[PDB]
Amino acid sequence: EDKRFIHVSSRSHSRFTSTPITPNEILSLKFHVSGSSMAYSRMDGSLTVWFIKDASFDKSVEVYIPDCCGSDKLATDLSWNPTSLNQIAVVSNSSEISLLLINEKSLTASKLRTLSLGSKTKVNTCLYDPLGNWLLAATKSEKIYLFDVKKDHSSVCSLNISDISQEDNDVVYSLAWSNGGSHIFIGFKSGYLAILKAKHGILEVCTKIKAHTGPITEIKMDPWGRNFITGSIDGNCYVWNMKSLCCELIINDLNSAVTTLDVCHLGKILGICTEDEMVYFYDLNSGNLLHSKSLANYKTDPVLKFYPDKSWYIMSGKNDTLSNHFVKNEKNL
Amino acid sequence: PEMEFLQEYIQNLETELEEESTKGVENPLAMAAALSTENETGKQKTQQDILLFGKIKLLERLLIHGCVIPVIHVLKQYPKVLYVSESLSRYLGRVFEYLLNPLYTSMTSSGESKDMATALMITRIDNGILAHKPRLIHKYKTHEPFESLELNSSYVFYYSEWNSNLTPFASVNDLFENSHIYLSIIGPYLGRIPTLLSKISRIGVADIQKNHGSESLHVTIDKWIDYVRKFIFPATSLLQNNPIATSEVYELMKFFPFEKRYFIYNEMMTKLSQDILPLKVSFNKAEREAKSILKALSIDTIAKESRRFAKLISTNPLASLVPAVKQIENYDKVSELVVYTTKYFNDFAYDVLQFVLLLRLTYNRPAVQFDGVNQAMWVQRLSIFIAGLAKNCPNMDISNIITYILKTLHNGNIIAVSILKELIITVGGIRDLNEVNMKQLLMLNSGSPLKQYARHLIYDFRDDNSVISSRLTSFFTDQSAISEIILLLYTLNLKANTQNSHYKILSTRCDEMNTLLWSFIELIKHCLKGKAFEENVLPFVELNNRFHLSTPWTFHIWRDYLDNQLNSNENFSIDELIEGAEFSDVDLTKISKDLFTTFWRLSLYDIHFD
Amino acid sequence: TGFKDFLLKPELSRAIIDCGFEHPSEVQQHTIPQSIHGTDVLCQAKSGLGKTAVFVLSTLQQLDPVPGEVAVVVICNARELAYQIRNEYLRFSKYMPDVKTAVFYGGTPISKDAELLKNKDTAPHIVVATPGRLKALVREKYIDLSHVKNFVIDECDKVLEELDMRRDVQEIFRATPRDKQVMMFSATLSQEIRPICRRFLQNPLEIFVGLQQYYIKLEEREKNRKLAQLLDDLEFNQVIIFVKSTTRANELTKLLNASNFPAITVHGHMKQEERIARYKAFKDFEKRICVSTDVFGRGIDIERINLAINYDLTNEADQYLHRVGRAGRFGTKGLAISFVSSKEDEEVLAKIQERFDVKIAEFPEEGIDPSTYLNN
Repeated sequence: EDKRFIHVSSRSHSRFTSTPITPNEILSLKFHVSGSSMAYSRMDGSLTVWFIKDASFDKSVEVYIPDCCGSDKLATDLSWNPTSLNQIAVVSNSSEISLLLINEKSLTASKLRTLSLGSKTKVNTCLYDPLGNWLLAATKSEKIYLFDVKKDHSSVCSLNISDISQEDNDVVYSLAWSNGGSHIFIGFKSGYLAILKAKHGILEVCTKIKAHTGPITEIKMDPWGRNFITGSIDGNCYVWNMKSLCCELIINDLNSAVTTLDVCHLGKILGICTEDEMVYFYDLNSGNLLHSKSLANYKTDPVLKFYPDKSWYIMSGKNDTLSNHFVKNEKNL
Repeated sequence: PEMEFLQEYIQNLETELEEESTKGVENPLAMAAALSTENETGKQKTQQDILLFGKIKLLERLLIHGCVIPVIHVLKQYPKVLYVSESLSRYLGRVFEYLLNPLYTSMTSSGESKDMATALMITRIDNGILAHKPRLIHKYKTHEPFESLELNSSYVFYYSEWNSNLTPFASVNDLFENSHIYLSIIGPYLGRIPTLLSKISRIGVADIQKNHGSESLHVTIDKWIDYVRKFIFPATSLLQNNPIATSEVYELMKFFPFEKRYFIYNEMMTKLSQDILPLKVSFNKAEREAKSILKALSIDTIAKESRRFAKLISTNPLASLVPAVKQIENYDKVSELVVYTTKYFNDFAYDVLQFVLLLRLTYNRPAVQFDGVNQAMWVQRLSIFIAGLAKNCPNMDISNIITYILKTLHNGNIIAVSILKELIITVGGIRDLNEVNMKQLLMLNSGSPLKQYARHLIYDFRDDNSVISSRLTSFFTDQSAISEIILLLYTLNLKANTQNSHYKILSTRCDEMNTLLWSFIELIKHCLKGKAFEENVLPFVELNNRFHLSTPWTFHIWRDYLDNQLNSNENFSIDELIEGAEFSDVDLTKISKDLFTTFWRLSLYDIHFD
Repeated sequence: TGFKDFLLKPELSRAIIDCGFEHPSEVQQHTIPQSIHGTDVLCQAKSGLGKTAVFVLSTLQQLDPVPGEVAVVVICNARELAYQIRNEYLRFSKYMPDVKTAVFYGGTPISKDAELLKNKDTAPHIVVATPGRLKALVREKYIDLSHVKNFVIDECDKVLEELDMRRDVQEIFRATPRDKQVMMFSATLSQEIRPICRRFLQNPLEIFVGLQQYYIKLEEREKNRKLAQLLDDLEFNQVIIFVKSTTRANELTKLLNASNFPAITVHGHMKQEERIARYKAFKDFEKRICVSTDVFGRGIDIERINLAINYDLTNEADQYLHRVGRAGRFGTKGLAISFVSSKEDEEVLAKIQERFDVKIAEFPEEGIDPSTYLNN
C-alpha cells in the first residue's frame, strides 16, 4: 500500500505553468467484466480506452483520441459488450449509435457499424445485459427501446414512459439491469422505483414503489444477488433486499446529496460520494453506519468506480482533473 | 438471580428512564460544559451478570430454538422483563416473521415469484480463454440465529429443525388471531424490527386492492381501522431515523376516512404521557431534537440542516412539529427557513402538518387583543406560513384548511379573513389600485400588451404564477365554494355597519373588507377563463333577485364576459343584450333604458383611445 | 399609512408600504413638508432617529426626469456613508425605471468613472459623493453642475469645520447656480458653527434640540458550565454575549464552533473593513451567535435579538441600560441575564433597583416559564 501517481497527459498539463483550465471534464466510466479494459471519457477532450497487461500503471500508454465520435457532438455513456471483447457501444448525443473496435497492434481505432432507429431525439443511456444478449437504449424524454446483439442489432419492442407512471413529465435519471438479466429497475425523478419485465423481447412493468421524495440518482446491485442499493438527492441510501422487496439497512449520514454509489465484487464495502467533496465507505452485512474511512476531496467534482475482478480503488479528484489508483488497500489504515 | 432480586432491578431501571424523561441531564459531553478555562478575572459488575448470565439468557435462548410456549407464559406474568435486553425483542420478531412469510408471498405473488428469478449472482469470467464460471460458496454452522455471508462462505443456524413446532397460517383470519398473542407482548416495540412493520402493512394494502370489487369494502376497511390503532401506529413512534418504513404505514392509511385518521393522530398525544413508558421516553427524545435544530437554523448552513430536519419530521412528526410550529407564530425569518425544508417531506408529514396547523388555529387564545385596535401578533405570522406552503410545495393538499375558512366565516371570524387575504396576494399576484399613478391608471384600461406592461410596473405578477393560482382555485371549485365566498364577504361587510366598537376602526375595517371582495373577484376572472366560469358563479338574473348585492357589484363580475360574446359574432351579439331580469335598485320608467344600460355595459376600454 | 399623510406623489407612496415604515419621527414631522415648498432647512436632531429619511423623500418629488443631466447633489463625510445613501435612494425608487443613482468616493480611478458618467446607460439624475472626490471631477470638464436644483449637505458641522474640507465644498457651490435649494442636516449643532453655516442659505427654517431582568448569584467557576446550560434551555432568536475583554472573547468562539454553535467575532483590535462585513452577515441572518466587547453597547438596532447575557457584569448603571436596550425593541419581549462573580457586583444592582425602580428578581431553581416571554 503506497501512493502511486497516474500517468496520463493530465499530470503534464498541471505540471506546466498553465493557468486557466488544464483538462476539462469527465462524462462516463465503464468497465468490461474481464477487468483489464477501461472507458475513460471526457467532455471536449478524449475518450481513452486502456489496456495495461501486467504492471500497476507504469507499463504503457495505449491510446488517446479526440476525434473518435466525430468533431461536433459528445458521448453520454460507453457500454461495453460482454460477449465480444473488441466491441464498445458508444452512443453520441444527437443521433449516433456507433460501434467501435480497438486494435492492439496499431495506434488506431476502427468502426464496425453505425446503426440508428429514426426519430431519435436524444439517447443518453445505453447498457448491455450482464450476459450480453440485449441492449436497452432509453431516452429521458419520450420512450425506451429494446434491441438484441446475438444475431445483430435489430429492434423488437418499445414502451412509452407515460404508461409506467402517471403524475407529470418525469425524467429518467438512472436505470439498472437486473443481475439475472430478466428485470429492469428504473429510477424516476419524483422518487418512483418501477420494475419492468424484460425476458426476451417483451417489455412490461410489474409494480412501482415510492422509495423517497427526490431524484433517485444511482441504482447498484449486489454480486451475491441478495439486495440492491439506491441513492438520492436527499441523504438517504437505503438497502432493499430482493426476496421480500423491503428495506434492511439505512445509511442515514445526511450531510449532503448523493451522487455516486459503488459496491465491491465481494459485496462488502459500499462507497458513497457526496456533493461536499466528501467520500465514505460502509458495510452491507454489518450494521447501519459503520464507516471504514472518510476522505476529504479537493475543490473539483470527483468520480468513484470499482474494478469487477479484484478490489482496487479508482477515484478522481486532483487539482483540476486526474484519477488516482490506490494499490493493495485491503486494510485502508 | 432470584425473583425478588430481579424485580428490584426492574424498578431501578424504570425510575432511571422516567428521571431522564421528565427533565434529566442533557449533553454533559459538550466542549463547553466539560472544559472550564478563564484567563483573567461496586454494583456495576453485579448488573453486568444479569444480562449475560442467568434467567434472561435462558429466556432468550429458548426463543432462538423454538420454545415459544414457556416464554409467552413468562412475559405475561412479568411484562417489565423487557426494557432490560434489546435482544429479547428481535427474537419475538424472527419467530413472527416465519409465520407470515408464506402469507406475504401469496398476496404479492407474481412480483416475488419472479424475484427468485431476480436473486441470481454474477458469474466470474476469465480474460485469457473467455471462460464462464459460477461462484463457489461454503456452508458452515454457527450458534447465531441470523444468517450471514462472509467473503467466501455462508453461516447458517445449526439447529435446522428449529421451526417444526411452529406452523404458518391462512389469509387474514389467523393473522388477526396470532397477533393478540405475539404482538401484545412486544406492544410498542416493533420499531426495533422495522422490516416486520412493512410486511404487515403491505398485506393490508394488498388486501383492500384484492377485495376492491364493489361489495366487501365497508367491513374490510373497518377491520384494519382497529389493527392500525391498536398495534401498528404506536409501534411507529418508537422509530428514530426511518423515512421509508413510515410511508408504508401511511400507504395503508390513505384508504381510511380523514375523520378517523385525526382520531388516531389525537390519541397519540394524550396517550403519550399518561400511558405506556418507552414511547414517552421517545416522544421526549424528539422534542429535544426538534428544538436543537431551530436554534442552529441559519441561512448558510441550510443546505445541510434542511435534509437533517426533514428526515426527523419524516419519522416522528407528532413530536417534531408542535415545537416547530410554536416558533413560527412567535418568530419570523425562520418561517422562510421552514418552508425551504418542506420540499423534502414525505406524504405522511403533509397530513400531520395540516393537522398541526388546524390544532393551532382553534386553540383557546384571545384572537383579538386587549383593546381591539390590533388583532394579535400570531394571527398575521401564521397566515404567511399557510400561504407560503401553498406557493412553494405542490404536494400538500390544503383542502381542510380551506374548509375551515368556509364554515367560520358564517360566524364572523378574524382569523379566516386574515388567512384568505394573504392567500390572494401571495399565490396570485393581485395588487390593490389605491396608490396608482394616473398615467398607469389609463394604461391599465387599454386592453393590450401595455396592460401587461402596466402590471409589470405596479408589481402585479399574474403571468408568472398562473399555474399556482389555478391550483388554488381548484380547491375552491371542488367544494363549490366560489359562489359562497362572494356572498359571505359581502354580507359580513354589510353586517359591520351596525357593530359599535370604535369610530376610526370601522372606517378602516369597512375599507379593508371592501378591497378583499374586489380582490377575490379579480382572481376568479383570471383562473376560470372560458366555459368554466358560468357553472361556478351565479347568473345575475338570480344574483340580483334571490340575493340582493347591489348594482355596481353585480355588473362588476359580468362585464368582461359579455364583452367577448359581443365581438364574437353578430348572431352572438343579439344574445347578451336581451339577457336581463328585474332590477331592484333602479327603475327603468323615467331613465331611458337604451342609455341607462349602456352606462354599466361599457368599460373604459372603448371610451378613450390614444 | 402615516406616510401617505405626507400628501406625496402616488408613485413615491407605493414603495413606502414595501419599505415597512408607518410612523413618522418628530424630526421628520417638522421639516419635510415645508421642504417640499422649496425653502431651505436647518436641522438639529439625535443620531439614528430618522435624519437620513428627511432628504430622500424630499428630493424624489421635486425632480423632473431629463435625459443626461444631474439634478440632486449630496455631499457627505466619508466613503462609507455615501454607499448607504445610494442603497436608500434606489429603494424608494424601485418602481421608477427612468431615474438612476451612482456613488463617488476615493480610491477609484476618476477616468474610469468618467466612462461611467459619459455612457448614458449609467448617467444618473442623482449623484452622491464625498466632496474630497466631487471636487476632483469638475476640474477636468467631466460633469456639469448647471442643471441642478437641489443641494444636500449632511453632517454640515463636521464637514465645514476642517479647513481642508472647507475648500472643496466652496468650489462646488460656486460651480452651481445660487437660485437653488440647499439642504443642511447634522447631528450636533453648537452655537459656534451656526454663524458660520448660514452663508449658503436664503431664509432658512431652524430646528434645534417590558424586559424581564434576572441575575444569577453564583461563585467564580460555575459560569463556563452555566453557559452551555443557559443556551440549551432557552428558545432564542439571536443571542449576544458581552465580554469585558478581548482575550476571553476569542477563546470562547473557538470553544463554541466546536460545540456546534457557529459564531462570529466583532469588536476593536481588528480591521474596520472586517468590522463592517462581519456585522453585516449578523444582520443577514448568516449566524445567530455573536460575542462582542463594550463597543456594541450603545445604539445598535437589530430587532432579532431577544437574549442578552452578561458574561462579565458592569460596574455602573449607565452602561447596563444600553446593553439590554437592544433586546425587546418596540414592545417586544426579551431577557437580561447577568453573571455575578465578584464583590463589587452586588453593589451595582443595589443601586439599580433604587434608581430605575426595576426589581431584578432572583433566578428560580426550576427555570422560567416558556409562556411568559413568548405568549405574555
